[PDB]
Amino acid sequence: GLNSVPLIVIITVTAIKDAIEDYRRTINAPVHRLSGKARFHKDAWKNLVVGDFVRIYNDDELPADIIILATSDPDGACYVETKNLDGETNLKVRQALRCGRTLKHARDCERAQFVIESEPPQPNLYKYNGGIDNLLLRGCHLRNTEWALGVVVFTGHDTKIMMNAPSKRARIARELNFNVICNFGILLIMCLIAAIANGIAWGKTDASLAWFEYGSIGGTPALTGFITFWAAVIVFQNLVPISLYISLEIVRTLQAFFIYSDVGMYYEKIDQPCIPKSWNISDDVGQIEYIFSDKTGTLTQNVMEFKKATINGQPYGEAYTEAQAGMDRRRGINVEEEAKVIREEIAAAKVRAIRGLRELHDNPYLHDEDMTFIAPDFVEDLAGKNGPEQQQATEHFMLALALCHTVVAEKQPGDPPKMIFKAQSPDEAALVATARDMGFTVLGMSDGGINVNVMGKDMHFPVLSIIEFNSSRKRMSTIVRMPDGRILLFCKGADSVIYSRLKKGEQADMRRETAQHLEMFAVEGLRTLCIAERELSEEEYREWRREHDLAATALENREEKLEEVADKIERDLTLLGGTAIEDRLQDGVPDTIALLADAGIKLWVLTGDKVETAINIGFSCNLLNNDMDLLRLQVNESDASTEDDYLQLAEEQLKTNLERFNMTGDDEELKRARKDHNAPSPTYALVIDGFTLRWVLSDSLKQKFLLLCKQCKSVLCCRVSPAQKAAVVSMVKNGLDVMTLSIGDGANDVAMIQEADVGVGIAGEEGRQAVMSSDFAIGQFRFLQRLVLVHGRWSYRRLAETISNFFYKNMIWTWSIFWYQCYCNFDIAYIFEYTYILMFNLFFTSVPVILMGVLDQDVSDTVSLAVPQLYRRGIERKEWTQTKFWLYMIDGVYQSVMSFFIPFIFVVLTPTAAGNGLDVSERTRLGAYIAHPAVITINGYILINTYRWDWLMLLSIVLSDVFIFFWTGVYTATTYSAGFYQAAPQVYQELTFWMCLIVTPALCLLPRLVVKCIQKQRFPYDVDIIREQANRGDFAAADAAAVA
Amino acid sequence: APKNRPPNTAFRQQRMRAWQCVLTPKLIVTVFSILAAIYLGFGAWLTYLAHTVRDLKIDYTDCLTSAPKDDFETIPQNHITAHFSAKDSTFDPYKAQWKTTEREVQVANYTDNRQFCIVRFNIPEDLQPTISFFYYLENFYQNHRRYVNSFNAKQLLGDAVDGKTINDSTCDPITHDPKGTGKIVYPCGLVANSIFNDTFSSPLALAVRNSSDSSRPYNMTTKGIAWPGLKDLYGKTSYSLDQIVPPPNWERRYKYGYQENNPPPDLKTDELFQNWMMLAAAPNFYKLYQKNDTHPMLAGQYEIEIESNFDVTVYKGRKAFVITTLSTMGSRNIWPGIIFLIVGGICLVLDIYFILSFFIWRPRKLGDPSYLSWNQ
Ligand SMILES: *[C@@H]1O[C@H](CO)[C@@H](O[C@@H]2O[C@H](CO)[C@@H](O[C@@H]3O[C@H](CO)[C@@H](O)[C@H](O)[C@@H]3O)[C@H](O)[C@H]2NC(C)=O)[C@H](O)[C@H]1NC(C)=O
Ligand SMILES: Nc1ncnc2c1ncn2[C@@H]1O[C@H](COP(=O)(O)OP(=O)(O)CP(=O)(O)O)[C@@H](O)[C@H]1O
Ligand SMILES: *[C@@H]1O[C@H](CO)[C@@H](O[C@@H]2O[C@H](CO)[C@@H](O)[C@H](O)[C@H]2NC(C)=O)[C@H](O)[C@H]1NC(C)=O
Ligand SMILES: *[C@@H]1O[C@H](CO)[C@@H](O)[C@H](O)[C@H]1NC(C)=O
Ligand SMILES: [Mg+2]
Repeated sequence: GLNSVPLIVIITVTAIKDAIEDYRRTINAPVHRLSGKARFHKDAWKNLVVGDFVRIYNDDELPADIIILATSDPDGACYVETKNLDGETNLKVRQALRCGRTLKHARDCERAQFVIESEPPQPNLYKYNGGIDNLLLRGCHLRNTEWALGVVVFTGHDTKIMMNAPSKRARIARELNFNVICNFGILLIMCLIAAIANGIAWGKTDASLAWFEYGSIGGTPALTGFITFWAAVIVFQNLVPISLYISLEIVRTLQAFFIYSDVGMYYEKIDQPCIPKSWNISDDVGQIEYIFSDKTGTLTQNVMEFKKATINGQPYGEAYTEAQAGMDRRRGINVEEEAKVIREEIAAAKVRAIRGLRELHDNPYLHDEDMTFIAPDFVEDLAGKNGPEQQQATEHFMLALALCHTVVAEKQPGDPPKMIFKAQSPDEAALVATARDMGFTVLGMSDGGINVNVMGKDMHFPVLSIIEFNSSRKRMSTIVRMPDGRILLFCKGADSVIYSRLKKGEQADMRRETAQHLEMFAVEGLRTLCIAERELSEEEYREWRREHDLAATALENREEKLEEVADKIERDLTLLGGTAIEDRLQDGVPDTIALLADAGIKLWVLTGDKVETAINIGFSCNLLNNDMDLLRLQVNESDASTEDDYLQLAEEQLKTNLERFNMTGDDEELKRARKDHNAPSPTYALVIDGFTLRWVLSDSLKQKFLLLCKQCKSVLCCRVSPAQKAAVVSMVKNGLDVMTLSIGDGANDVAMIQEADVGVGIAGEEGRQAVMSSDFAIGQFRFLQRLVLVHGRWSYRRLAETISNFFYKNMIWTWSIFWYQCYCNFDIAYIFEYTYILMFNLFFTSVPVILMGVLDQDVSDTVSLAVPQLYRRGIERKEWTQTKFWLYMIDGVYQSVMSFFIPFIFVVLTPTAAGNGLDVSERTRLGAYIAHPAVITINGYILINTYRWDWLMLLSIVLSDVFIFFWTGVYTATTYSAGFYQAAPQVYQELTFWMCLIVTPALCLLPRLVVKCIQKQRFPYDVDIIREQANRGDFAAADAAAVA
Repeated sequence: APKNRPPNTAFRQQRMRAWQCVLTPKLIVTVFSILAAIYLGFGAWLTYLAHTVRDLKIDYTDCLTSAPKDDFETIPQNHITAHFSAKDSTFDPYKAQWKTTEREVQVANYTDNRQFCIVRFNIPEDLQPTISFFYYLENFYQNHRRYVNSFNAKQLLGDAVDGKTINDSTCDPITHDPKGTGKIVYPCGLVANSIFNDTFSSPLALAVRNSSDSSRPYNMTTKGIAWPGLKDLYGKTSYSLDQIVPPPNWERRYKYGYQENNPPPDLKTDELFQNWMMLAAAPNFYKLYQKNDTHPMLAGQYEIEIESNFDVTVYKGRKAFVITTLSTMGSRNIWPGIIFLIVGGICLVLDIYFILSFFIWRPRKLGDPSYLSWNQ
């Protein structure tokens, strides 16, 4: 039982931990089933086996991957909704298998046995055999079916619906093999010493062994040795780390629960705390060096306001952004006083435009502090002033902003009714959101088209058709009947797309100024749009629509037929004006980035936007400075199609940037750079385009590139595609041996999330595609400073200390068994009353270690954010080293020497040692004598190491140290022990027992307490200095601000 | 309220009441000033105790060879060891006359002849009313994987467990009569087989002609030398005396088997067997033989008859007998005191070093921002 009972409680506690983790993560769906229940009784998901009968009613959720054989409706058909699983909406139809379409009853399911030779996990979403005619999904809903004779084929995790969700493992959970293998090495060295020494000491044939002990286990010296070897492998069992992995699993799942339940990372709007979908990676967060971010949904709010617009060459800008704020104020002009009076004048113009808007007819959907196209020039022109036809231009423009869309309307009663305008994109939604901001409020698609209350007085617009935007379009068009009876086409989009589809050579007086207005917009830090209109006729729109439909009715190659036949009306357009869209920088990013870059880690912004907006909004988000002499990598065009131009240009650029210091492409300066992590110099930065990236990521330059991208403090990647985003992560994570974090939202960045070590998904405005593929589903960007800088460095330091102590304690126990073996001729005899040997690694010494690993913290919640630089110690990977492992094992060996030879010198060197005459120093009384001080010194030594002695830890130390006394008092007093029968009263009453109990722990702890104190006084770390500072009360003002 | 926030408590947010254990050269010194105090104190107490008791151990492993058969002579002091403080009285517990002899013995109606050793030692101080008498066995391993599990405690308890259930028990070698007759062994095992069986007499105060009483025997009883909780494990047998036999090397005590007039031992009252059956932990060990509780051992020369049955010199071992008086710590162990004093002394040296340095040599201003590795 000595090994079988541990090896079953291990799987029991592993199952229980999985269960309680599922509990504290999800915080029993119904399926009708029967192979012997004689009835399709209802059962729950925890009753699932393989190949068991099932019944499934209308719209049921399905339990797992199922096969069916029949149902009520003919053809065996079944419908499924799959919007939760597959992005396509259609009700997908399966057929119940053909042979077996007659089973229809409550007990008639049993006799017709059918063999199911199915195939292993076929993750590929459209593959299964043993096609998809039998594949019933799990999250899908089974419909239009009276019942379903469910005979599935799989269950549990063997369904893709759970399988398609890349198990990663921490960096030290992969470098632990060296430590475990060295443990087995020392175990086999001890066992070989035992074998080769017992075989000798057994071949003496004169000593007291020959006369009184009748032979051996197997008569031979060199076979006695072999049996001793294997029995020693059994007896030094405690040096099997079987209990290391079930301890680390517990400490990791409990740290992950501690970050799931954090309220400082609860974003109140989306209503979602930081749900860690990868609990076994919580310490990886403490070693990050590179962060690969995004530039929409991640760094910015992704809620876009309509900032500027220019129509008929008249611009209504009257607004300011933070990019230009930094740009101008960072020099001597417009620095501070103008930095405030500019927004003062802006607010004055806001009030004046509020006045001008309220001079108009009643539009109740207009609310103060919800208008972002502030322009008293706009409203003064639309009211009637300063233009007869420019007023008409503004009216037509403002109506077009209320027609060109497909946005759907949602009204809020109660307070003055403000309408939200929802559509697929936060880009175009701002256009109609500002359309309703100056009147012209829009209602639903009113059965002929949308309803616009022009200057508050209502009117209808018959929308004929819509050609919707796609990433392959960059524009979207709406053909609508103008209220005066005529029809009118609108097409809104970017600059390079509309400008070709213009009537060549008209309104150049207006076009050559709206284009330069667009230049000023885009350089000012926005993403502008433009609108075109065209007067259509009925017959012209008809001769377009006929071909649009005849190519649309075509089922095959439809994607390239409508681009042809829809282009037959889009060649002719004329501009109505140009616009501008801003997206506010998120609230708390300019501090999170300064904090991260202060911790020492490097920040990469794989932005999909333009380059100059990227540089300016990288200055504005504290990512760049004035001392950061940014160096740029750019290969230009006109290089025909020949790579030698491109490759040579990129090469000379990289070579010059690498001659700006030591040398280029040196695989002796790479073989060296692959082994250092020293806090990048704060003076350099890179700005690389999305074109130069493609050529510098060529296989002959990557090395060179890598070296450059290790020297700089920041790297911008302007206008990258979904490909280079993950390609650069892979290049810098596999080129260097480095850790890596990737933040993002939207399906655009799934590859960035997945190809990195840690993948964090902002629950962004775009979608839940970067949440379901992430590790931590962060509310918004500024929670990174909490996660990475608090839970990251904690969870790393904690596991470092836990595994150090878990090796130390196994050593101190098994080596004190070994030391005894020297006195029993290495013939393996238990000194410890075997039940101690089976309870040690379970009760006496497990809980204190798990607790010092799960609830110990070096500085604080807030002193760790006030001083981020502490994180550097986890970047250099300096908490779990190889010197620490060997120092702790030498500590275990020394404490084993003392903790066996003191309670031996006490009792086995006197006649009686019991003070009332009778005999202790039986073989098991000495076992108790050396097992109580050992369980005291192990726990008292993992207090020396813990930093914050909190309530649970001291309580568990006391419980663990009194449990051995309790269970010896309770186990002895029963004849079932029979040699350890009354050792409780016979050992506790002694005086030598208590003298050894008080002098063994001290003699085994002093050589560590002295080192600890002298070091924390003469060779201090940074953590101990920050601790001695948070003891005065320095960062107590930080905690004070935090509690206030 | 369909909220989803995690409950703000003192546990989930990691705020539990704590004590930040930050070392300071006013927490270091007030620890190496408490440990040094407690350990020097306890060490002084324990060394005073260990210097209290007084005892004498005489080695006689070679009495059957180096002792003349006729009369007495001196034991070479490489055998005697003595810890008294009479400081050269007229007894000098290093002059122990000793002799050997061979004498017949009436064991049970068959009168086997044994070989005796007479020892005449001196005890110069009046030892105190609790005086134990241990025997000491060097180089005798009772701790072997096969030797410690080899008994049937369900039989020592007193049972008629017969034949196969004992044949295949952990007592594999010694479980039947090493002869024809199919017989159980009653104390069967390998540890009950090897029981040390020299017999000592009660010391006999020899006549110096000054005290009128020639030889008053100092009756030491072998009753109450085991724990009174061990008698909960043993008991009078239950075999019918026709299906048991003494173990192999018990025969010289029971040469005609277990008869009605040489019956098996009653293990419950046998307290020299319950001292053997609780195994030692080292090769060199002591076990209790005789105890005295109600009288002091007056000074003078005593004499002991030790029948030497356990031949120990055949495996290069040694054996001896020791007369100890007790303290509350145990018997004389000079080592607990010195260990406590060494730990206390090094705590005192480290306390001096810390108070001195961290107060007189470079206090290293607390929490100062010059060792922070980023201010350099
Ligand atoms: C510890 O040792 C002392 C040794 O003195 C034991 O006391 C001695 O015990 C005997 C028991 O027989 C005493 O009794 C004697 O009895 C005979 C007749 O039976 C009688 O003639 C004697 O005069 C005497 O009464 C003897 O008194 C006693 N010694 C003295 C001087 O009184 C003591 O018993 C030992 N401890 C234990 C547990 O026995
Ligand atoms: N309805 C619409 N009309 C006109 N143009 C549109 C449009 N919807 C999208 N676009 C344009 O198409 C592009 C779509 O790419 P998108 O802007 O989503 O990339 P992105 O900026 O989110 C990458 P990153 O996350 O790194 O910032 C936008 O730049 C936008 O200008
Ligand atoms: C316990 O084992 C012994 C050893 O064989 C048993 O057998 C006796 O063996 C001797 C030879 O050494 C024979 O002469 C005896 O005749 C054997 N016993 C009998 C039945 O006569 C002994 O029998 C064993 N116990 C049992 C259950 O048989
Ligand atoms: C006391 O000892 C003497 C010899 O030393 C012995 O004859 C006598 O029987 C002993 N008394 C008891 C009660 O055992
Ligand atoms: Mg994005």
